[PDB]
Amino acid sequence: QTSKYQATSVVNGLLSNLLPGVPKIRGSKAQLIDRNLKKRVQLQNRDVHKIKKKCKLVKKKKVKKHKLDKEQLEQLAKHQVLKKHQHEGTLTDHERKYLNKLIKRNSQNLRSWDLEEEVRDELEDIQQSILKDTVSTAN
Amino acid sequence: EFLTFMNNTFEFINKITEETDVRRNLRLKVYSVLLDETSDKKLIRNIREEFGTLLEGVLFFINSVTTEIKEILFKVLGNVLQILPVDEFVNAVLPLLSTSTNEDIRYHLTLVIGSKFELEGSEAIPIVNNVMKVLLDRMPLESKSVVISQVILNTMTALVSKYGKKLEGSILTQALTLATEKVSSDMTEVKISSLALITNCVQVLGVKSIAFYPKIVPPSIKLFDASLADSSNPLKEQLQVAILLLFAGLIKRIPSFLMSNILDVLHVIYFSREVDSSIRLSVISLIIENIDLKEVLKVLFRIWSTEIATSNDTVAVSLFLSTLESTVENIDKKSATSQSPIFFKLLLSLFEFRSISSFDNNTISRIEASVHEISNSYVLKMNDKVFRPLF
Amino acid sequence: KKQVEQRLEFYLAIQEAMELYNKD
Amino acid sequence: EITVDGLDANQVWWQVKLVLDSIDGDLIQGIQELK
RNA sequence: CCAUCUAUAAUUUUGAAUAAAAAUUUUGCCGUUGCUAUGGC
Repeated sequence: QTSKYQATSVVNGLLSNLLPGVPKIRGSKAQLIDRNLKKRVQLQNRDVHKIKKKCKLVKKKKVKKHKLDKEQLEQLAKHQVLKKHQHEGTLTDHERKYLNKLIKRNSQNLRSWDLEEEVRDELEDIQQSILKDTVSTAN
Repeated sequence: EFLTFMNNTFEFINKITEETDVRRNLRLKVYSVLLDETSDKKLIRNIREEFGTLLEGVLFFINSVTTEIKEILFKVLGNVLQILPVDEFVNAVLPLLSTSTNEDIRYHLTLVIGSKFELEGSEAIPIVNNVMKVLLDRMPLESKSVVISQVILNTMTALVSKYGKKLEGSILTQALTLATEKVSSDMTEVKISSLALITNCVQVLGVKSIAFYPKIVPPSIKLFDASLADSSNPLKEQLQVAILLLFAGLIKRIPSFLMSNILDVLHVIYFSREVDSSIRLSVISLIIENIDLKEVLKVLFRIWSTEIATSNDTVAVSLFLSTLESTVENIDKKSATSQSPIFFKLLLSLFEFRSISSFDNNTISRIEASVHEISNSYVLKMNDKVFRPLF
Repeated sequence: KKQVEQRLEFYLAIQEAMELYNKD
Repeated sequence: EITVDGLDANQVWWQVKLVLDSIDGDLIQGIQELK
């Protein structure tokens, strides 16, 4: 029966690749002739191409999802390796650049909140005026 | 008692191995070792060797199992399969196939290998090349076991279908040579797997498979004749579909080379009783838009006089009519005129079908109606000069 | 209330290969 | 290679036709250079 | 639509018989109640 199931599965796969619209494997004679002739035109009018498109799009989503899972998972393991190497001082040349980039990234971010050099000029000038009156220091 | 405890025993390995934090996940720890360059290589081979025993151990329980305990084992196996990547999976599993002495276990290991490639991409092309060299070498060894023999061929079929073109050519040709030899295998399973592999291999190779053409089609036609004789075969329907699908694939890939042997192809389609009419009628169309029509019309006369006329089979006659009507509605102006004498010669025989036909009046009348419309279609679409002698 | 009540109500592949082999 | 074993004249010609037609393109181009 | 031809069904011959073969021509759902009739939605 695995003989049977394996037999069906292989031929079913071939059918989809070659004849997508055809169903898978699982009276008066004149009427039979007429039916087959009718089956010809409707099969000829079948829209196979969109069927081939649908199976592709279904498969592509699964492959894409798994690829993202692999992409996400290795980064976590990659970042773990950076932790242990850094704590033990086993940093390679590559790892010493990735963190150095992070220094630039974070330091670059903090620059926006550090404000401009032009503003601190008058802020400092205004800053001193208000101290000297509240702090006094003439006496 | 023991079973209840044994049922509990497999809840643990499920619970521990279940992928419910970098530290907790057994899966994630494995990659960190692999990604860590400083990790000893002798440490890595321990992971590969240790996993193989674990995978073999769980399969042994599955092979030798109880429904609920059976269910848990797959939960355990699924966790086990995802512990390590495809790169290490193949290296830690392919050696075990020869090492494994149990036919059931070997039957299991083949399935899991295919499942890993079901969702892989072009990154596994070097991996897949390694696997084929192993699977090809195991085929002569595993020829005794049909189930193992069938599965290995099936796995090769799925993966030659998937990015088979990118695989190194030497493996492809070797696979084709392997498949053709196994076509003659007495067991029906090996044939259908053999035919299936030939379809994809011929599909990828295309014209490069012409060297094997004498080893593909003439055996298949002989196989079909044997297929009719052994009507007690439980896989007769599957076997016949395999023969038809074999032709359908190569009708798309190598039309020109098949025109000479096109006659026997139609003989297969018309007299393949078990296969569904939709399957047959589909492959009738492919012949029309892939093979030169002029050759077909020449053959339609010979096959009609030889077999279909005396066949007395409703399906065969209807299929023949579907071919003839499809050809005439597609045949060109120039080709129709040149082939006119043969068509009219066939037309006279069709008119005389009533004399020999064993069917009732209604069928013959309906058949004659189809003959007249195609004749009207065929006599139209020509000029006066060609028709005047024929008239 | 009973009228309101009625209104309230109104509104793996390899696994298969594994099992099928064992049955044989 | 043009396979002739177990193949009729028509099939052999198709192998000949595909090969020669492909070889026609570069041969003509080579002739143009040599002229 | 009418006729005709088929299809379905019934009697009959070889036939233990199957078999072929001439031949002819009460509900959409759910129950109860009989071996038929009526209760709910």
